Amino acid sequence: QIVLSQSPLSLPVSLGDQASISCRSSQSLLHSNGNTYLHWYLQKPGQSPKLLIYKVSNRFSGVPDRFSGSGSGTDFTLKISRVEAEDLGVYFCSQSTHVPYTFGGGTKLEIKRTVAAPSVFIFPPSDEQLKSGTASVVCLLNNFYPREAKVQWKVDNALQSGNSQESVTEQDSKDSTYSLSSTLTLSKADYEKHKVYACEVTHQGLSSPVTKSFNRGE
Amino acid sequence: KKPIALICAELYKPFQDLFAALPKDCSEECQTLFEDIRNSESHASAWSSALRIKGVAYEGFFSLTNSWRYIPEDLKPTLGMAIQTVFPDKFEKFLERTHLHPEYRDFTPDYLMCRSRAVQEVSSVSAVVDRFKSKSSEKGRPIRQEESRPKTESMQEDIEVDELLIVEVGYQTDIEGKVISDIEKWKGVVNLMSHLGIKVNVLTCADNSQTPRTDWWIDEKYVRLLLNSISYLFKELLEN
Amino acid sequence: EVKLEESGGGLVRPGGSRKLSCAASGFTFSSYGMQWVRQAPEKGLEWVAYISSGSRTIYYADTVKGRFTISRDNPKNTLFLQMTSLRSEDTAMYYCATGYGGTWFAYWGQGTLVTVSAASTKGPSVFPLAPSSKSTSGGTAALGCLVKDYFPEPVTVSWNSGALTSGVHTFPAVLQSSGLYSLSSVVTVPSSSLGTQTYICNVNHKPSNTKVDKKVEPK
Ligand SMILES: O=C1c2c(O)c(=O)ccn2N([C@@H]2c3ccccc3SCc3c2ccc(F)c3F)[C@@H]2COCCN12
Ligand SMILES: [Mn+2]
Ligand SMILES: [Mn+2]
Repeated sequence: QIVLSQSPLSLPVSLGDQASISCRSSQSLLHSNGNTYLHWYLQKPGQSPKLLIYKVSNRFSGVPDRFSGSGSGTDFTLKISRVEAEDLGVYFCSQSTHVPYTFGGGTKLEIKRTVAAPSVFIFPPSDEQLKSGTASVVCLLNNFYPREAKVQWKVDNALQSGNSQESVTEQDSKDSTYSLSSTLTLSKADYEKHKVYACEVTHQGLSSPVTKSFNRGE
Repeated sequence: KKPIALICAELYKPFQDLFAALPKDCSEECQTLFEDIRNSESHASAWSSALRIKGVAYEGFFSLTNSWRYIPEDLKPTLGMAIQTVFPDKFEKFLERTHLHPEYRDFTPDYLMCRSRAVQEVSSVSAVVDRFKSKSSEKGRPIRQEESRPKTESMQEDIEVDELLIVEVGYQTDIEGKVISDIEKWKGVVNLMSHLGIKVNVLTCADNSQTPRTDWWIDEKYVRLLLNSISYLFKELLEN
Repeated sequence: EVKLEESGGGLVRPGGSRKLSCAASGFTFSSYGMQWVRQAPEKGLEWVAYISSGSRTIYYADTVKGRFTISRDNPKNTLFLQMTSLRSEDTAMYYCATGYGGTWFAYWGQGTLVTVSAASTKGPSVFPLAPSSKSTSGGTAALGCLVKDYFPEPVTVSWNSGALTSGVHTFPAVLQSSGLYSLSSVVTVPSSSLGTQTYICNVNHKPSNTKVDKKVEPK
């Protein structure tokens, strides 16, 4: 298979700034007919992909002229001359010179904004869920930037492993922040054996790691 | 018992029918060959001469069946001539890679065509390959088929390329044997073609007299003409 | 305008079979090659198969060879993908696409979701994430709904029938080790509105024909 290698994996860029994305091919994409079938796509969150550039440097009809492509052989570049908010999403290169047709792994274009520390909120399980024999504790990191964050659970100061899951939203289109939920799931019996339930958040917008906690009884 | 000249006289009508349906140049060649058989001192001369009629006539009907131009062997283009005229920008490289296998340049298939653009022209090469592949699939007729392919390249829809079709046909008993040795012979040049970025297809097929008259690579009306002429000549040649 | 419109998605047991269709309009379909591409959730794009204009040339990704068949019906402007011997790794959004002049993907459908799993269709349990002082900051409180253990994937969440949109975050679902999915949805509202504004999360899970409306109140 032709292997296509994109770099960087993610690209934070300020509105109005240029962006450059690289796609390298494990073999030459020059076809024997003289053409070079390397193409660029953008997938906005929740949408199907859209073509930007076909055969290295042809802008697809209707695509804004801030998008251009260049290169030859095994080395190709997509450039956004002046990034806009709507350019948030995943950029893919793909080749159709050889079978199988293959894609690069994607570059996530992220919009830069000023640091925003998360607001950390915790939700004890609902009585309705407890009635059923399970207890989910939800920890919410709201409206933070940049994405890097660490969330751990402690129950009476004992670190928890194997019983929590985490989900992150895509970057928000209005304010460019992220939000994250972490859900700790215990049996009802295990839940009612302990007092302190704690979510510990680390983020560079915080002066030190924040522990958000409640006491089961209260 | 029968002298050979006498054998030719008896089959005067079937052979007359034969010469009348063949293409012009094929007809005259078969007519010279027929007189060589009539005027044959030895039964080995007559046999060898009749072998040539069997192949030459069959090719004439293959041409007619497929609406291709019958080409006398003397006027048939080799591979080298095909590369030179159809792909002039690659002939020098076509000469370099054949340094160790120079016989490639002199390979002369029965038909050396190219897609419309002494290489004969055809409107679609892929359609010829399909019609061959279809009958092979439908009547169990043995073919061999090969397509050059640079690396693992895909076909494309935004540009047209030149391409060749190389076809070998035959009328002989070992049908299986003919298509295997034909495709083995051309396999080398197919690989060469992949390395020059030239698109070629190679097809080979054969019929014999045991092939059901509805299943040949030629129209049944031509099958009847061969069976009534060249095949009775062979049977009368052996006996007497 | 060129449009491609896939259908035929849904839920298939492993080993099962399923046929997808793509209806094409706004261009002379029969003159162009057509393609299928797929995308496993939270992953990149993966080419599936190509079929030439006159169906003479067909290519397959190695991971579908011998299981998937691509075909077309030119008089009916329709492209087909027959899937057999399906595996959970075939779970993906499937897109048909065409270059309309080349082998690149110039035009794409909206996609159809194929889930390969033996889990049973199941509506979600919906639990409130109630506002409290542990979820208040300044003049703002957060609240939400936990949408637990539904299958297959497609679930929509709105708040107050879609009237509340500001500050809503609905998180991507997580495939649990049980084979079911779970997500939460949250919203931040003015703390002054707690006690005077009612907050209902509207949870719609069409695959199971279940709708839950859960009011979220301070406890
Ligand atoms: O092109 C062919 C050829 C055919 O294509 C064929 O199918 C059978 C056989 N052929 N051969 C023909 C030939 C053609 C038609 C009928 C019988 C014969 S029998 C051998 C012979 C041929 C030509 C001159 C000669 F002196 C021969 F002894 C030679 C094989 O070397 C390339 C030229 N050629
Ligand atoms: Mn020959
Ligand atoms: Mn021959």
